Amino acid sequence: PPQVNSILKANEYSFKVPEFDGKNVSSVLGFDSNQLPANAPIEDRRSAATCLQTRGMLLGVFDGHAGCACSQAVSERLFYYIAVSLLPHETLLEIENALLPILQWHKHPNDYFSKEASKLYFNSLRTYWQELIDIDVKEALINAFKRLDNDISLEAQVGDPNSFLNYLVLRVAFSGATACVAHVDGVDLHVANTGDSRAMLGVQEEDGSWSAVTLSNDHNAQNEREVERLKLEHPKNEAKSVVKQDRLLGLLMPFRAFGDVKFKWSIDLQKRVIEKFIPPNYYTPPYLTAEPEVTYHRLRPQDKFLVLATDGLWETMHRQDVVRIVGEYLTGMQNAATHLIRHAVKMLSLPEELARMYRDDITIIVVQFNSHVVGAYQ
Ligand SMILES: [Mn+2]
Ligand SMILES: [Mn+2]
Repeated sequence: PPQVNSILKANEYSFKVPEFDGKNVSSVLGFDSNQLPANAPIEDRRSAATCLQTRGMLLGVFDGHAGCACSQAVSERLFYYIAVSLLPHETLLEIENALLPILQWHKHPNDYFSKEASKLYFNSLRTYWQELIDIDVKEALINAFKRLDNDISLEAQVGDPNSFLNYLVLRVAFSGATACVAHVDGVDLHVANTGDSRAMLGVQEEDGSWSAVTLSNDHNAQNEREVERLKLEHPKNEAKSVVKQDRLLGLLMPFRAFGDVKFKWSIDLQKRVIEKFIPPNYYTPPYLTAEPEVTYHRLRPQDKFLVLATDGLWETMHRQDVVRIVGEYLTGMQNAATHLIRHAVKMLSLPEELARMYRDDITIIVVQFNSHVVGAYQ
């Protein structure tokens, strides 16, 4: 390069699930992830963690808008809500007393946790697990998303003594974030999706060709069921106004998300909290949820990898090109997501604050499955 590899690869991570007793024993071999920014501070986020008290692995991509406070928040909190929602009763009790390790994060050095907000965050989680004390995975993911998005709403209202923290809850509730998350326990894949990010299964066909299977539907204006669902959630007189110019109330591209309290709160609460300023065409809120659509897939020996990615990838390529490219990469004919980012974008359309003229933030996780272990459950 004149230095192109240095950039593509600046953020590229990749994790191997450790061998036990000399053998690859998991249905997951490992994953690769990378990000390429188009925005100042990048607005996408990526996360990956292993449940320590329950078996599964969590992976996630989050596409922030109107700042990165909310993608940052959910990129670090959501997995704890999901994890704690999977804990059996007896285990919850343990923790309330004590302390037991919950998640092992697989993060690149550029990913980070919020130092200053840690106490507050633990407190809401704790509050949450206390109430759970007083197990369907699908129904866990759902309540976890909802509960996170709701706590985000409460924390914005409650504010904080610390002027900086008080500011943070607000910046978090007023910016928004998509969320597309995989949970894998053995042969059981669940994909919880909220927004226009996307999980895609790469299937190798018996002739060795590559096929793409969708595990999520983009929650936007192309999505019929979604436009139908928005209308049904409001009086008939709104059917014309709910979605316009392909946007939620003429504004938001993604039709589901965290934060974005502007599209959820009553006008009077937006006013009282105003201590941003503008509401939409806005009669019967809330208009927007963080509640995810959840898909289950039982893994097969054909099922070779899962690509989770924000729309910066997807707007660029056909689903089939993504799965083919990764398909060929993994199979001989480095990091799969660096590769996809390279095709997505010899050619130096990169430099400067004119990038988001030509591209979005791109964040990609490629999980690779262990066909022998998966096939061993067949
Ligand atoms: Mn974004
Ligand atoms: Mn995007």
